[PDB]
Amino acid sequence: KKPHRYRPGTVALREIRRYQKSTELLIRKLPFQRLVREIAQDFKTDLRFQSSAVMALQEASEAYLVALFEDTNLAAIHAKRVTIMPKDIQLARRIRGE
Amino acid sequence: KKPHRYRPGTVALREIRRYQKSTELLIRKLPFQRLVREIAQDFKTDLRFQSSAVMALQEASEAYLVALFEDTNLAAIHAKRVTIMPKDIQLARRIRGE
Amino acid sequence: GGRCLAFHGPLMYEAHYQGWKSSWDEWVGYDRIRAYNEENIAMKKRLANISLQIPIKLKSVLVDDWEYVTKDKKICRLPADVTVEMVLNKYEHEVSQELESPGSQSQLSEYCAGLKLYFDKCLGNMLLYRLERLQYDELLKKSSKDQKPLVPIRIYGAIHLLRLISVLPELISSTTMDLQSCQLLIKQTEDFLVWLLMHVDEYFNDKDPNRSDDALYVNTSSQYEGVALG
Amino acid sequence: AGNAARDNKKTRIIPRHLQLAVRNDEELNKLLGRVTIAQGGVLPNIQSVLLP
Amino acid sequence: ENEDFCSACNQSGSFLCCDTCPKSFHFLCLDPPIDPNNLPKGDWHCNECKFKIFINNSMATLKKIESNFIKQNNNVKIFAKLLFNIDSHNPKQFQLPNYIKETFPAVKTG
Amino acid sequence: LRDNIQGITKPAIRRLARRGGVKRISGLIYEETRGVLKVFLENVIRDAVTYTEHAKRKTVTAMDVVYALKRQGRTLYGF
Amino acid sequence: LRDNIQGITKPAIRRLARRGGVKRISGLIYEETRGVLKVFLENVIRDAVTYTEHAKRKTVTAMDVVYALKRQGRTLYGF
DNA sequence: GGCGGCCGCTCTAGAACAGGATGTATATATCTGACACGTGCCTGGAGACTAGGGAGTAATCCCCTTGGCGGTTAAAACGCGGGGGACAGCGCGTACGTGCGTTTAAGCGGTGCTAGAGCTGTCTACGACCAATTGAGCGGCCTCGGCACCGGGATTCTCCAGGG
DNA sequence: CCCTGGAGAATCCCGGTGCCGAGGCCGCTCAATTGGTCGTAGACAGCTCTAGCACCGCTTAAACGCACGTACGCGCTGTCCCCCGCGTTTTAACCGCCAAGGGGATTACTCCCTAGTCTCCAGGCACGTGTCAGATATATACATCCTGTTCTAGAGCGGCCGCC
Repeated sequence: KKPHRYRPGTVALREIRRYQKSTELLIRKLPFQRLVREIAQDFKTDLRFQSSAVMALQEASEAYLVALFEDTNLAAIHAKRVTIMPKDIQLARRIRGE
Repeated sequence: KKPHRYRPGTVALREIRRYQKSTELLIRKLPFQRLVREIAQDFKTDLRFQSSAVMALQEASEAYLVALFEDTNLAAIHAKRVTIMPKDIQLARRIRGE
Repeated sequence: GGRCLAFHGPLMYEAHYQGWKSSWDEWVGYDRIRAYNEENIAMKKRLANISLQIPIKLKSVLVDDWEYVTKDKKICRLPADVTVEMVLNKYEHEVSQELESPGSQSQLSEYCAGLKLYFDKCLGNMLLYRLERLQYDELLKKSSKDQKPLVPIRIYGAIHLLRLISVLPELISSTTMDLQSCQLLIKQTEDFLVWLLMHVDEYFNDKDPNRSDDALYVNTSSQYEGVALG
Repeated sequence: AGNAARDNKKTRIIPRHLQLAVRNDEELNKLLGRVTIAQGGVLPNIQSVLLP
Repeated sequence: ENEDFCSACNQSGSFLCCDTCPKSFHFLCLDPPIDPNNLPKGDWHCNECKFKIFINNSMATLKKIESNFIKQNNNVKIFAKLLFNIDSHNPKQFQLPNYIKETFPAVKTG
Repeated sequence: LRDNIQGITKPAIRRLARRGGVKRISGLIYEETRGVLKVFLENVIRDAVTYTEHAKRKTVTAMDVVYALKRQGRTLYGF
Repeated sequence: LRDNIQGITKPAIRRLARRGGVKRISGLIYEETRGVLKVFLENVIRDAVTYTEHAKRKTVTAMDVVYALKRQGRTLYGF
């Protein structure tokens, strides 16, 4: 036979429409939870984090990365491109002052 | 007989070095002062501004426009471009949240 | 179990086709062989098997048309003694009786009819400034009250044909056309332009309508201005 | 938010609808521009050059 | 979408607009001249609106209808392409061509 | 007072971009930044108008200009 | 705890880009996004660490995270 | 009798149209899990009272920004010459889109326990407030000196022309 | 086409003025400093109990990795129309100087509701529970995208015909 063989980019907008209308959390909780502990280990060895405390940190980081990805994305069309680059991210942080 | 005929860009770079090391304000006071009264007359009539009040407003306006111009400049070289464009300014405002 | 087991030409079936979607499988029992995976999937599927010129007097005619329409406020006289059908008929008979007859009459009449219906269907779509739109409107309603289909050919002047000739490069460049037909149309256009050149005295007579009844132009009134540019 | 709830056939207010209501309003968007909303997502908008 | 520029004569006045078209027209700058006292009811659509979302582009899409149109209309093919392009074009006022502006430098567009 | 947005002249915008390190400036840039400056001025002055009306004052002081810029994260030093 | 910056996996970064409307995702953006996320987390958590020590508490609560995000202009609703 | 022009025949193919494909939009069945109503309090604000103190208002005053001019040299603007670059276009490519095999940990549910934040007393120094006092910050004046201004001179990095 | 010598003009270091803003001085006065005195927030000691840390089973959707190819990133060419450098003639900018009259800043008389309580009670909060909209699930069903087949211009080619 012959598979359907979706063209490169068609599934990209399909994932764009799905994640822009559903509010599920894309990052898994446990990998983000353990990353918080190793970051906070450099500031305080004997430290604990609540279940809702890690919950509050994750959505703030998720929305910040998505907003950064939004500024990263429209920089490509400004640069006559469709692919995000690390120099586009450094463009976004410098303009935003971060 | 032959004129000097400076190529474009070198005097522009020279004007960059002369004005970045300068202190004085580029925009004249009287054109900027009359623009302030015209804008304020649409909000409240019979309104006066002090000489230091216009002086404080003018310094902040130049620094805000210069900081926008720096972000416009690095957006151009990000897009493999030398000359700034009006779409670059619209890009800078959206990323900055203004 | 296993790696390749199918009754038909196998594609590494495991008791599942690898590289294919899950809901394409079959689980019936038949005679299944390997044959070294149909001899390496049959040798890997058998080893992948436009410029137009106008004379300066005529351009002067268009620009003073523009002056009379927009600045001097003068619109064209509808009951003119000369209509575009008479212009094209005089063109066709004059150039038929001037030269010989080698077969040019066929495409001559073809161009005449094509220009006739083009002027019929292009009077109010490229031409006709906003000032004369209500002129066209009152022509249509005065013909609709008479139960007669109104044609621009019988009543309009050749100045609007000159306008169509002037905007002909824009319409030609905006359409996909053959090269030979375009050059033939250009040659016929230039022939019509030199015909208008030699008959320039008796066709576009410069007259002021402020003191004459017939000047192929009439003047705008106050209510005309108020309903046109209001 | 109640108007946005009727857009997706919902009769209960969900934080997705609250984020949709805030960002849709032009005045509310720049007022809460520095405000993060949890379980709200972003507006489902696609650039013109992205569509094939 | 609606506009307040009326891109048929670049002037102002009484405007009408289409639902799916962002171009505005006056009551006089149209192929059918219509008065506000007897304006048609329902939706109003332009000529290329009738050519884009309506017949010859939705059903019986413009595959080769120009050539069979030429065959039907008794071989006016040196003008039949312009007759076809008449339908796929919005009505507008006459505007002077660009190459007439260059030969007379004394006149400038207002 | 009319047509006061033209007070910000074309080389004045060019001089501002020379301070920003801009190599070349497009001709459509000047019209764009005039609207940007007008939008920025329409927010600080309006905020300073509320500051002036709150103090029962008829003239906008430089103190109110600083507070108008401070609340938007654009604090000015030296008044 | 070591090797935890790789917890933000390749599809996890891709899913974040899909929420932001990104059509094409480069292979070099995963290291860049991890560094930006680590930099952003090193400021919010450290600010929340100072809030935790001042409150005489040895466990970080969600209330201090809101306070840490509020002072940087990134206030979170819903805690 | 040979050759250019004209028209029919045939290969190529641009792109609309129909069918298969896979991930979602709906059509119930049913769980389900917080949602809001009811109840029982119970803790915080409202009627009412005591006293007072900082602004509204009036007056003064002095101050300071606007209007309104000549002047003149800095420069905006118009226009000519021209110059290098944004974008249309084409080609190379590799690297990231898509598809799944395969491993691998996220998460649900469960168990145990201590790390520790509220909670309740308890006792204890601490800062607002009241007499009492007091000492250099600041308005302003005398002095003074660092660099704007004006030129003079100069090295110093840049462009145009000649040679290989 | 690239490397190197000479010179036009913007730029940098330096001698001399002096001048107008900065540094130090005169009081003194209003905010900074000293001592006592309590209501009161806070540190400290013991209880606890509800949520987090650590490990287990599995299972399954999430994730690492390899094969293939076409949308797109990047390298290279032209160009022309868009923008810079400079001559020229206006043009408004600011210091020079002058009134001025609304208006910022300061002082006092007086007035009302907010500082501070007593009491309570009707709205507000914790708890218990029937309940009503959302999610799981699957056949059915949209729904647009990709791909296979096709329908007639477009161009190339060859046969036929008139002319020298």
